[PDB]
Amino acid sequence: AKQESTEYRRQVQSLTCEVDALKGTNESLERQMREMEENFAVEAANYQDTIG
Amino acid sequence: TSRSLYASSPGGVYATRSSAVRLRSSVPGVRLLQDSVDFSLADAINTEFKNTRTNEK
Amino acid sequence: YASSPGGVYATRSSAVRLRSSVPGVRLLQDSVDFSLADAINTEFKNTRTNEK
Amino acid sequence: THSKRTLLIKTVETRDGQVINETSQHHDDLE
Amino acid sequence: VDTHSKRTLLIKTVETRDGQVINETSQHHDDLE
Amino acid sequence: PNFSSLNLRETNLDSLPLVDTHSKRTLLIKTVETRDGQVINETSQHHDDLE
Amino acid sequence: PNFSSLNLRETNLDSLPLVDTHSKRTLLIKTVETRDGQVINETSQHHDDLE
Repeated sequence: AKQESTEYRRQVQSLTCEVDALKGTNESLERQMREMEENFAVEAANYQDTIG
Repeated sequence: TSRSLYASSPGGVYATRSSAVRLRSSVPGVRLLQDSVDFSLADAINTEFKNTRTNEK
Repeated sequence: YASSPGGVYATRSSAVRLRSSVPGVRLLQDSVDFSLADAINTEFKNTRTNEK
Repeated sequence: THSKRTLLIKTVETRDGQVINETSQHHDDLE
Repeated sequence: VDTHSKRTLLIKTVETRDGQVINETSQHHDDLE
Repeated sequence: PNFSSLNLRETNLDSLPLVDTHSKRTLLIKTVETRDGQVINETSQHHDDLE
Repeated sequence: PNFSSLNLRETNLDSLPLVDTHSKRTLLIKTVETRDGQVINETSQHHDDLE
């Protein structure tokens, strides 16, 4: 368990930061989905402003 | 001077045999039933939604 | 003279379908609207009602 | 004529999106 | 001649993923068709 | 008839017998490794695999 | 022109009851009855509830 702890502290901190990087990725993927909400909206409405 | 595309099978197309690796998956077969197995009475009726237009015209 | 090719090649592909022993194919069965076909059925009633 | 008074209701029945209900009801009315 | 009934293109995704909300869209276009 | 107007759409007919698609399929593989009649290991591996 | 009798139907708006989200709640009560650590019964009660 003392030998294990020398990798386990890195495995814990890497799997923490890889979860935390997936968590900053998931908030930023919902920002890509907001910017897709604006893209489907400008596609629908601003195209019909050009028809207007 | 009209002539147009009188050719059948655009791009040479027909349903050529595919046959792959012999995958033995079980598939429990949750059917989409198809009430449009030639709903066809409806497409003879698409021709009669238009024979009704032919008689009125 | 209208030589114009009204037939476009509706491009099919079927590369050789490997061992799909990966079970992760979720079912979805989403259909059909097609409310434009009931608008066209209403335009056939309207076109007959104009022809009347 | 009685022209295309198409009431297009985009009834998107949101129990999510790819499941699946883009009901573009084209009520092509002949007013 | 008559037309322009209001083509209300209320486009709405969501997209629940894995049992969690990962976006909640609710767009509101009215197309004057 | 002037044939149309149309509602053919799947307003809650889609929203099908699709569960997510996923049956909340909580595959709890409770591996009870017993030796000599005693439990020596109890590995309870959860999968929540899509269905 | 008494149309809207067609009405190209109304094969319908179909908020039909074809739902399983409505979730298929797989309550798998895996009752592992052990004696001394040996499995004697596994009463895996699949309550297969469609909500």
